[PDB]
Amino acid sequence: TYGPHKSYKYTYMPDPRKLAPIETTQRSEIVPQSIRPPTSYVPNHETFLERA
Amino acid sequence: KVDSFHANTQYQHAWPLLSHDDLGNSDQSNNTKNIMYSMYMPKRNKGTAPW
Amino acid sequence: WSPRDPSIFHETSTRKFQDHLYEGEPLFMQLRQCPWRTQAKVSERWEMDEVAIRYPVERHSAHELRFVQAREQLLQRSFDLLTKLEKHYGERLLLDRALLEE
Amino acid sequence: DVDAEGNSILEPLAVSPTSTLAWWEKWKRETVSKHELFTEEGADGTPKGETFEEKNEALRMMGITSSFQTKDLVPQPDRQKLLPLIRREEGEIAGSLWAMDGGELSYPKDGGGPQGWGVRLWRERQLVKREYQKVLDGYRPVPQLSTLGNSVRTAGDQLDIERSGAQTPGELSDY
Amino acid sequence: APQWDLWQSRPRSEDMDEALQPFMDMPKSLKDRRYDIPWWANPFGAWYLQNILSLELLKLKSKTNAEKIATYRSYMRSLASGKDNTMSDDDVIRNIIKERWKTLEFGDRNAGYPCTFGDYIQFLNEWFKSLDEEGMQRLREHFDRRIRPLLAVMSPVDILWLEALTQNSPHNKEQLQRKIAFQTSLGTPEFFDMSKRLRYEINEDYKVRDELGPELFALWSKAPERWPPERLSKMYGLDFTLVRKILVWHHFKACYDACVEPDWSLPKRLFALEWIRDVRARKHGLFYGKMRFAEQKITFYSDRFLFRDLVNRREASYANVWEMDDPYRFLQTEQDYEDYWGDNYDVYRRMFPEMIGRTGEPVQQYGQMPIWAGPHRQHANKSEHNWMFAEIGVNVGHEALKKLELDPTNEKRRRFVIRQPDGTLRSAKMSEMRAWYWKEEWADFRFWAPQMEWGIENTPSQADFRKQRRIQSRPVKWFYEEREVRWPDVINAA
Amino acid sequence: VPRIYYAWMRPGSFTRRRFEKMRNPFVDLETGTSLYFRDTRDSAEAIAHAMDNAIDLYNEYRIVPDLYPEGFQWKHKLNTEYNQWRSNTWLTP
Amino acid sequence: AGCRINLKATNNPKSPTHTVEGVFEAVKALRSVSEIAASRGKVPHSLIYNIYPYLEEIRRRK
Amino acid sequence: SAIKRSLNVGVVGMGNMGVPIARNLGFKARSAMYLQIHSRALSKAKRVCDDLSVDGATCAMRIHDRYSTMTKWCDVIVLALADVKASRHALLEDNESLIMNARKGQIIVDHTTVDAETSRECAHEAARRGAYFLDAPMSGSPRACFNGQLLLMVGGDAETFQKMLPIFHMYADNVFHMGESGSGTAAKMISQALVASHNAAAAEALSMAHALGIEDQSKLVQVLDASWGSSTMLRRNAPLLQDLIRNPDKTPPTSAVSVDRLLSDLAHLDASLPKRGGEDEPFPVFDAALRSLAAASDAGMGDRDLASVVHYIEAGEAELRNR
Amino acid sequence: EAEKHHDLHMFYTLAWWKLGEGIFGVDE
Amino acid sequence: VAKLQHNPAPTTLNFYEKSFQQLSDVQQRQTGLLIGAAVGDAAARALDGYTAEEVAAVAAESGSLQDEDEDPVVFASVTPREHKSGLLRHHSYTFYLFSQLLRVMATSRGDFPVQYVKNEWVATARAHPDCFVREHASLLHVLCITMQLPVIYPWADDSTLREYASDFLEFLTETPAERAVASREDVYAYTNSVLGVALRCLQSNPDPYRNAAFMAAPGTAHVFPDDLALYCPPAFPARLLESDVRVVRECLVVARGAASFAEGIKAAIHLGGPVCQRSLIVGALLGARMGVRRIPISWLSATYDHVPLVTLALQVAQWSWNPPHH
Amino acid sequence: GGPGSPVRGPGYYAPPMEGEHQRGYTAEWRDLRNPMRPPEFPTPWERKYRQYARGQHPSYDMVYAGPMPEIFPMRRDFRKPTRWDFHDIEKQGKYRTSGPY
Amino acid sequence: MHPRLSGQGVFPRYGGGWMHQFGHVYALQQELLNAEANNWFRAMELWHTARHEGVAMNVSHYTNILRQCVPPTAWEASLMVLKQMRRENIRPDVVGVGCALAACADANRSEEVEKVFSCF
Repeated sequence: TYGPHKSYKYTYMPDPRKLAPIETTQRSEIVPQSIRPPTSYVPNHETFLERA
Repeated sequence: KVDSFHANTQYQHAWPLLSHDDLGNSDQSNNTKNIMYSMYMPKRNKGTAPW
Repeated sequence: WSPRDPSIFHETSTRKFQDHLYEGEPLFMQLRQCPWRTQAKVSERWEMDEVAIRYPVERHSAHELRFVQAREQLLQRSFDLLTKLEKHYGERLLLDRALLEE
Repeated sequence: DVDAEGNSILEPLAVSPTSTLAWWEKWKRETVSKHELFTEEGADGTPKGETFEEKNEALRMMGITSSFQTKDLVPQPDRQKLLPLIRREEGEIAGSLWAMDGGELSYPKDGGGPQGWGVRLWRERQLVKREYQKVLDGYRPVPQLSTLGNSVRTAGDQLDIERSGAQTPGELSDY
Repeated sequence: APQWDLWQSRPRSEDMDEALQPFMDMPKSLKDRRYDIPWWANPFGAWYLQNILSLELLKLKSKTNAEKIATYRSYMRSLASGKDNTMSDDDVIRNIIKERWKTLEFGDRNAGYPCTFGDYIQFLNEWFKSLDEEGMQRLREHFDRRIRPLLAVMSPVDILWLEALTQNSPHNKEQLQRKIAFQTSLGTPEFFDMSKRLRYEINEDYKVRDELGPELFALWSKAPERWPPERLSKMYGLDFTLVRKILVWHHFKACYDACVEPDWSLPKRLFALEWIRDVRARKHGLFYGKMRFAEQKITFYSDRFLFRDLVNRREASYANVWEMDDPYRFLQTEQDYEDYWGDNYDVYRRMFPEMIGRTGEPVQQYGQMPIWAGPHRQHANKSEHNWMFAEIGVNVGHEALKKLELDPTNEKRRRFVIRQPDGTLRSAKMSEMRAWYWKEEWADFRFWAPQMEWGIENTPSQADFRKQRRIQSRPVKWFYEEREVRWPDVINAA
Repeated sequence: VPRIYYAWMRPGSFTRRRFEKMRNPFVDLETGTSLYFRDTRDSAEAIAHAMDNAIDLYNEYRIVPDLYPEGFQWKHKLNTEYNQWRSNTWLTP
Repeated sequence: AGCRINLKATNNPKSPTHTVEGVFEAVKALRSVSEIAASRGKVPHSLIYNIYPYLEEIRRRK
Repeated sequence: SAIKRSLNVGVVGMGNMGVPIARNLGFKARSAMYLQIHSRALSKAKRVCDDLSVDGATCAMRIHDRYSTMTKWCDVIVLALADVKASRHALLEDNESLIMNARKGQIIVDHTTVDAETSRECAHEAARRGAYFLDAPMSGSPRACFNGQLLLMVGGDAETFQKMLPIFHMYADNVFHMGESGSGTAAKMISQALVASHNAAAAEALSMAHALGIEDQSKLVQVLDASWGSSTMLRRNAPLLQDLIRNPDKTPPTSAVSVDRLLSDLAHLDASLPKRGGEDEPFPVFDAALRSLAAASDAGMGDRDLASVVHYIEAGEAELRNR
Repeated sequence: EAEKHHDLHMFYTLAWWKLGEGIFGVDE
Repeated sequence: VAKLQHNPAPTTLNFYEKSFQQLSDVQQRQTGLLIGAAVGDAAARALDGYTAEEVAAVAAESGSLQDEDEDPVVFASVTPREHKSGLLRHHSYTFYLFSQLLRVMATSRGDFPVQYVKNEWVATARAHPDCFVREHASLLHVLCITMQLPVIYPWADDSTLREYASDFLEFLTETPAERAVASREDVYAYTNSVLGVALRCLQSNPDPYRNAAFMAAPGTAHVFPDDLALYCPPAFPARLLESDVRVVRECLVVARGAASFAEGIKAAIHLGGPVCQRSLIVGALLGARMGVRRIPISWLSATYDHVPLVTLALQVAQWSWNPPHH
Repeated sequence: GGPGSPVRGPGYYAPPMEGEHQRGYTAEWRDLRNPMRPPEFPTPWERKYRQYARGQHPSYDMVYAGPMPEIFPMRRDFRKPTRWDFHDIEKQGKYRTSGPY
Repeated sequence: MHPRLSGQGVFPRYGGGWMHQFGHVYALQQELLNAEANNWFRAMELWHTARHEGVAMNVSHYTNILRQCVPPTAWEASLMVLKQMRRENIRPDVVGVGCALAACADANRSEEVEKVFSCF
């Protein structure tokens, strides 16, 4: 084996929480981002921007 | 090349089960040879040491 | 974030998800966003319940019935998508049209 | 070789049946159970199995005859007096006595120097010389005749030793 | 083939590391000039065939082998007595083998000598190269058992003299004979006689290992309840540590000599206390020390009551607790056994200092208060992270009151709460609750509370706020409904 | 000088003995060591003054009090023993 | 042990014999626990070690 | 019966694309492998193990220096060397080669891009020995290996492919079963030919842009990407191609995938195409890309990136003139 | 770099049979 | 020994799967009584009214099974006859009335007067008049409700448990019209004997059924198996008390003979009749006998109100050993 | 200590004190570093905790988990900015490095 | 219907005071050594429960068990208790042996009284 200690699984004895997996989840999983279509008041993005 | 250069200069192989101290003293086998080294350390620390 | 990096190994490095335990962090995963659905010419979202995971007590017959009922909705949704795509490009995409009759 | 979902999965190759591990697992499997080993427990609150008689009976029931039938045959590393002395000073002499996979070796470094074979053997020689001085001063019993020692023996005393029993130099002197 | 025993060697690859320094120093041209030859075709190999045919003789018991026995008996009867040979016919072969080993010398093959130093060195080099890791371990074991005694007793002058004998060169032997220092200091056979005692001690240690290991291994694997390591060591005279190390080494060599990965749980199981003590990780150039006491507290010899408390605790305590004892009866499933003892064992043993049958606390859930906004706001409280909240203020956060403040039986717990990324409200687990206090790094491997003495010395003896608290807990649905409550009087059934 | 220097180098300690061995690979630990911390730099002179017997780098500083001031005085045998401590360049009984 | 020497009260604090003379004088003046306990009439360990029945040995005899 | 055990998986090559595979397997094993790490240089193997251990694995690791120990320890082997000659040395030619010495049921997989006949011989002799061999050429950079995004084109028994999917999905995202016994090698051959052709096309296109007087390379790439024709090779080489054309004296950078790598890969195609009797020359544009890459290699620029073709298109044409 | 202990092997080049009387064989 | 995850296998099957490991030996049975009662009732719900021949017909009709797919009876997919609402869709009225007592006990943190739950039970009865008349003053109903009480203090003498349960039995046997009951004393005695059986079960007794027969109430030999009835001291509801005593006798026999929780529950259901009550009694006894770690985790996940009910059981189990009011 | 401080007298020695002040300073004031008994409760509930108010923790065989001290190089200050340390207010500040080791 | 006493300030220091993970142990021990208990069936069942729960039992537990068997004269239960004490090498007390002898004598098992007054 790589380590001098043929008795130890990890030669450097890392903290058992170094190896603990990190799960993850996205905000998309919780809520989506819908897009509100242009209206007659602000038909396009330039009109939106000039109104803002 | 960066990974090739960045070698393990930091960590050392762990302590075997019945290994001795860096001063050579041990418990349950080396008795009355073990020395107390709490009086060599600085009197005060500006922040609690991990121990 | 490997501890072999001398900037990550330093005691005051923030490239960690903890403190006082170890240095750095082994391989971990994080999910980014890809807000480019709308870059596509035709983007649609299909709402269907999960089918690949069996409920705690379900029996194989019901677990298969769920697949069948989801197959029906997938079939109808794909037919609608192909019709609208035919109107979009203008060509013929339901070349087979052997399944919709049944 | 099939999981719950029904697809195939990797199965580790079987270990050689002639291996000591395979024999150990097989012996644990088909041998007798633990609760059938003894019918009654020791006389005084204690489980049977301390005495060498109970130990040997249990081993026979388990299907193995002990090489150590009595307490006198098992060795005792407390009696040895020279090996501990040499071990304490410079290091283990039976390096590779606790080796595995070719690691955990306690032999001297191959680079001839202040930590190498010449110095280590010189210091072991000094310790054995100290013990031989003890033998000469009479604190310790005289050692028996050895093959290495027998290999010199004036080149003529070997014949006397061979014609006699001659286990000890005292025996040769009596001869 | 399938056997590949020592007669027909497994073919090896080229570019393999050479076992000896002169062969690390081989010129590559000469390496290439080397020819691939069987083992017996070597001059030293062929002579060893001449030597080992007697080892075949002692078993293969053929008519030809009996005839060879007769011839060797006749030759050995040159001894004047002859009766010793007669009785030793079963082992006259070893006499011839010893004499043959003695009569071996190095010179020119074409001359009267069997093989030269170069051929012997080549045979050694390639014999070593032809050894697996098991073979190399066995060779090193042989070295330990045989050469270390003689080598330790022998002087460097003696070793150089033996090197000269091996080289068998008359000119260098003559130079050494000329050298005065080489002549005088060789003859110390009385001193050399210590070599047999040294060999006997090394061999008795190896014998302890290889012969007394399997027996106590079988006993401890069969009934660790009957023969645990402490009883085993006491009744066999060996050390507690030596017995445990023998068991660990035997299991790990059984795993390594096969191609099965070892179970790393075994050192942890046999050295739980030592595993917690001595198994830290370390960094470069820091020279770590050892801590003798867990804490600074008054000794128990200073008071009669502290002395009695320690004596009672020791009697209620184990002396060596194993994976089979009562404190581990909560590992009722094999998966629990494996997960507890395999990895995160440090975590599990550190979750609580004292020894109990739980290693943790059960979790539970809380109800979410009604959101009058409704589905407009039911999406809230669902996030990507677990949100942990711990209570503070007066009456909370005191280290001295830690065990009472996170006790499930206390009306005034610290009320930790975890919101999961799916909006679920749950209580905290014992480790999460314990992470909000000061660190406490120690363990007690021998006190097991259920075996405390009782009925001899330990014989324990014995405002409306409690009523108000019971009222608080009590359900209050009756407020909406001595006019005692009765079951409904059924009307439809009349 | 480090703060743990005295614990490291206290006479008779494991670390001090290891240092003495690494400073002179073939001392006799029972008698070949030095009590003090002072680094007198006469190790070259010691090795020069120093067959196959232990070397004491502190020999010129050592004084073994001669036992046996009196007793039997055999004529046929000397008053000295083989395997006896080598004197210094100045020491006298 | 620990030792500290003040020489600023001497005529020549730079002299070499002062430190050795002072250390040896202090060691001469130092008394052992065995001698102290023998002179007082009691065991030596009772003056060094914290064992609770030693409280009886500091009281007088009654 | 057998004993519950963790399957032994070994990694042989550890080149630029070999050590990332071992790192991914070590990180994602979760104590189920007891991974083996073979290397000719035991210093190299021990370095890989030490770096992986300090970075933090989830499995035990065993270092190996010779093929016999790998054979006897491993249940599954993955081999990713540099050249087909090294692949042959390890798999068939060496005295203690794996396939020549394979145990009953053992599984061997090769990611090195080797010749179709080499894969055929490897699989045939593995089947004779009783083991199983999958030829699994891979595509993707070491960055893609670190990210776990590699293509594998596995050819072999569907049973063994299905059994080994869990190990492939630890370092390879897109895993396909192309068939059996060389199908993956054929797919990789076709992919390499296509890559060469598209790289030559992109280099010529960006040279056209420079000649016609377009300096907005990013905008050109955007137009092409949104338009009817655009290749991943063009998207990859576009910035470097412009940077290299605009200052013609600039020497190309060195990359893991190089002109010599493409040439070695396409040599197997040159060997495996049929119609030798008709001198096998039906592919003009492929021939032209081969010509330009050969000129780039002969120019001493064989170790550089595939984008170097810009400076050597005309050199290849001059060589064609010399015919 | 861990040493491979080649001095073990170098110590076998001597003619230990001359003194041990078949030292390379099984223990009697 | 950990296999390769070619699929995303879940780390833990149920929320409380790992939480049940952190319970003391006695607490495991303390919780198991309640959890197994809930699981048995939820398994029996779908076939509550089915007769023995009809459950046999269901088993025969559902004849497609894989290696260990499932037994058709435990959570049968058969369409029930009576449409219900709320919890009655998954549990019987008896368990509806059981769960309110569990909640009151959990919040009470130990023994308590019956008035804390009188009104909850009365509101349930007003809400479901048909089930109230069908199951009130029934021996099976009362005993099924009352098996809970011992978990307040697993080891208390039979006298203490019976005096404690006298109040609950009083209220559960009192008529709404104050007209009459068959035999209040006979119902109390038959309930007390089986309640002692359950107490023995979570007492880790060697032979709970035999010892509970020995200490049973006088004249209650019929509830016990004929084998153990050889030694027992001599002496409104729609169903007859003799029918209830018989039904309890078969349920207790199957509980005695059960080799495991699922097998015992399936055996209890196969008899038909008052299946919810039968399976609840068998599940309570088996959960008290063998710990909660033996309850099928998939069944615990299938039961509708497991997420509140297991929390209530955990609270009761860890509060039963130090009531604040004592 | 003055306004906000609970300390009432110097740590070890003080000027002579009289009457109730001497009684309090000598015996009755809270001494929180005492290793044998903690501060003493009022009269009716000191008696019933008398046999809980000795020593510190009943186990005198505590196996020290956690990190080992570093004896070379010896650091003077361990002060680093931390994000999730809720005990930093206490982790700061000079403290005496005197303990069992 | 509750532990006789369970909480802070009722259990010996050396055990760590009140550990809530052993409340069942403390309640079981108090019921085992309940001096007012007079149900010998309850005594046998409680001994079996303690045996399963692994709580160490002294000679006083067996003494209480035997004391509960005299008024009804369950001499056979008393003899089984003595047999178990012989098996576990727990030496009975004078009072426990006297309780066994009283049960047997009042049961008229003169043979068993003779046998018991020969072992001790």
